[PDB]
Amino acid sequence: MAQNNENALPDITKSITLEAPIQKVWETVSTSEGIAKWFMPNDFQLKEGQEFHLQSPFGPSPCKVLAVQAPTELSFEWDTEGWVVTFQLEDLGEKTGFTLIHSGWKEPNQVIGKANEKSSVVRGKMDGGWTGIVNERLRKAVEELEHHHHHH
Repeated sequence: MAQNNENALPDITKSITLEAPIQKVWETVSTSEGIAKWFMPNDFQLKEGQEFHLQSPFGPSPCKVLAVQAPTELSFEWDTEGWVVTFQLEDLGEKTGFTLIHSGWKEPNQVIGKANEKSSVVRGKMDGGWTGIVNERLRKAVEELEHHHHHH
């Protein structure tokens, strides 16, 4: 499959300024499924070298955090793909400067591992939709403006 690292998704960085305090991003990135909401259906918990799955019985190896640091650094690898997806946060009692990293090691020109198909396309997913999600929604989850644009 993949013994050596050929490509995977090339180190993907997405940058946005979250006009928020570190604490709301805290709620939004290295945290419970609130971060998962923009990322992908999960109950991420800021854990290190753990295994976590959307159920009490984890079953096999689900997801595992490489390293986690209170809205400063988040690194964890998601489910089936070998992506060491990392979140980089700037603490300002001021607003929060967000640098997002989606990276992973030991995959070919094929993706991280059922991430989509091509390692290139998956980085492309982040290359458009990830500013939508992180640049627009990470600022949204930490702040947004409207949630139900008409009625609820």
